Amino acid sequence: NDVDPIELVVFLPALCKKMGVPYAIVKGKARLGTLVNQKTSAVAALTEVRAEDEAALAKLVSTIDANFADKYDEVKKHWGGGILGNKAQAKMDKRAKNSDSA
Amino acid sequence: MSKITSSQVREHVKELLKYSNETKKRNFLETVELQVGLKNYDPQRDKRFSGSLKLPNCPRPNMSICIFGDAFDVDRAKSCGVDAMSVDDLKKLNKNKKLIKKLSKKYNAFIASEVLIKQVPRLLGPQLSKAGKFPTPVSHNDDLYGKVTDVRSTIKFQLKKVLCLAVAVGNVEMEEDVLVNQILMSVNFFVSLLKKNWQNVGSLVVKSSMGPAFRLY
Amino acid sequence: GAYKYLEELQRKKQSDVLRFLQRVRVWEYRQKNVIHRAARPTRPDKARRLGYKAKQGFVIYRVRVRRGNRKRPVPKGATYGKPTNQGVNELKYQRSLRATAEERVGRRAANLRVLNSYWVNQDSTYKYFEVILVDPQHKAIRRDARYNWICDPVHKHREARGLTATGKKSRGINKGHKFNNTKAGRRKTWKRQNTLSLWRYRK
Amino acid sequence: TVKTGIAIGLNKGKKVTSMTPAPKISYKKGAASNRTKFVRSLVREIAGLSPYERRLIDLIRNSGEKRARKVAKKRLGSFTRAKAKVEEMNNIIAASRRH
Repeated sequence: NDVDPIELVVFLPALCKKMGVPYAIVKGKARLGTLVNQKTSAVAALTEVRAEDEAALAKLVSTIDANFADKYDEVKKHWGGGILGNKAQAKMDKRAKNSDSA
Repeated sequence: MSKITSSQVREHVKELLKYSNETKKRNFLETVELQVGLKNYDPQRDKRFSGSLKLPNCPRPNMSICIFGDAFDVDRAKSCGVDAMSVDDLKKLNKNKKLIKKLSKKYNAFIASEVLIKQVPRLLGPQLSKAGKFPTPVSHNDDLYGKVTDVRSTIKFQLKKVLCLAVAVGNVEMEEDVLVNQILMSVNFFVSLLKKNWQNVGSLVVKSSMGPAFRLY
Repeated sequence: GAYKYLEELQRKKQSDVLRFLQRVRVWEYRQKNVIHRAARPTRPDKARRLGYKAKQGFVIYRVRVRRGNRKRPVPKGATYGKPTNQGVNELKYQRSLRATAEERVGRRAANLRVLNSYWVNQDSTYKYFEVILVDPQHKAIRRDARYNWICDPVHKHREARGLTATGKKSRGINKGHKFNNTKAGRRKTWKRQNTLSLWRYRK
Repeated sequence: TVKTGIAIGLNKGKKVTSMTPAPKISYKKGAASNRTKFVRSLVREIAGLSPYERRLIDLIRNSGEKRARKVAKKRLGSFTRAKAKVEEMNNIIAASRRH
C-alpha cells in the first residue's frame, strides 16, 4: 500500500487481473521487507508451495480474490478522495441539517 | 451457447474462424445442411458504375441443385440439351407467361433477347431476367450453363451498399471452403471501381443460416 | 520488467492518473527548498536510462528554476545604441532551463560531477528537474570500469561547459547540413573560416 | 532497378552485376514486438483516454472523420499524425462501444 513512486506498482493489479493472477494490496512495504530480510520490499509472491501448505493457500487465495480481483472491475469506476476536513464537514453537516428539514 | 464460441471484438483470419473454413461447422446448429454466406460493407456510391456486380465461379460448389430453363434458337437449342434441364424455344415464352415457373434461374441467347423482353415483367421482380451484367446471355451458352451448374454464383450490390452471396454449405470441409471465400474476395476486390473511395473492403463477415457471425479481416 | 510499464505510463501525462500525481507532487516540491537533496529518483526508469545506478556514489538532486524569458538587465530599459539592439523584453537565452538547473546544483555539490538531469514537472512559475550526479572520489565509483571516466579531470563541471546532454543540444552539436555553423563548435569554426593562411611559398 | 546503361533518361547509369545485401536490423527499428504490444495495450486500459482524445471521439461520432482530422491536425503536430490519431480513435470506438 505504500510505494512512493506509486507508479512502480499501480500497473500491478491490472497485470494480475489480466494474467489471471490472484493478488492482494497489503499494508506494509516494511513488513513485506522483513519476510524477505530486506528493509523494505515492495512486492512478494509465491510461485511454489510444499503440498503440506497447498491447502491453506487455496483458502487464502479465495478470500483474497473475493476482496480484490472479483472487485477489480467495480473498483475501476470509483474515484476516491474528495474529503472535507472536520471544521468544514461540521460546517455543512449542520448547515444542511437545519436548512432543508427545519 | 453459439455466442460464447464467437468473439465479437476479435477479427480472425480466414482459416482460424470458419468464415468459410473450420469453426462455424460447430456454429451451425440446424438439422439440415445450412449454407454459409458472405457479406461485405463496401464503400461504394449511388452511381451505377461504382456498383459491384459480376459472377465468380466457386472452385467447389454451393452444393445446391439448380434447375435451369434456357431459351435459345437454332443449333444453340441443340447445344442447350448437353448441359441443361429444360431446353426451350422462342415459342415457350407463352407457357411461362401463362403460369409455369419450375426453374431456379434462366439463361438466354443474344438472338433470343428480342423475345425475352416480353418475359421481363414476370422475371424482373424475382431478378431472374437475363442480363450481360449477371453473365446470362452469351452465344458461348454451352460453357456458361456448365459454369452455373458447377456453381457460378451471382453478386449484386444493394442500394444499401452491402454485397452478398452464398459460398458453400457449412458441412463441406474446411479446406474446401477456404478456397471458395478466397476466390469470391479476389473476384470482389478486382471488380471494385477506381471511382470508389478508400478501402473497398470496409468490413468482411461470413455467417451460416441460423448462427452468430464472426468477422474476417 | 516494471521499467517498461513505467516508461509507457510516463508518456501519458494528460491521463487522469498522471495529473493527479503531477498535481500533488508539484505542490510538495514548491514547499521544499529551491535546491534540495532527493532521497531517490522519482522516475527510476528515467534515471536508469540516463546512467543512474542504485549504488553508493550516485546522488539525485531536485531543483527549481524560474520560467519565462530573460529580461535584459539594463537600467530602465535604456540600451544606449542602435535600434536593432533596443529590445529588453522578447529576448530569450540560449541555454535551456535544464541547463540552469544542472549548473546551480552542480555548484551546490562541487565535489560531485553532474552526470545528467531529467524533467519532472512544471507550473507557471517554475520548471522542476531531478539532476543525477556521481561522486568521483567514492571508491565504488573509482573502481568500476564503466563509470571511473567521470573521475578524470577533463570532466570537472561538464554542466558548466555545455557537455551534458542539454549542453550538447544547445551547443548545436550534431552531424549534418543542418549543423554547419555550430558543430565542430561554433566559435571554433568561425575562427577557422576567418583565418588567413599563408604558406612559405605563397600559393 | 536495372539501369539502362546510358547516361540520361529513365534508368540512367552503369550496368553492374548486382548483389542485394543482407538486411540490417537497425531498419527494423520501428517494428512492433509482442512485448511492446502487450504493455501499451495494458497501459492504455489502465490509464484511459486523455482530454483531447475524448474531444476527438465525440467529434468523430458527431461530425465525421474530416472534422476530426482537421482538429487532430492542429492538436498534434501534423496532418499525417492526425490521420494516425483518428484511426486509433476509430478503433477505440469500434472494438469497444460496438462488437
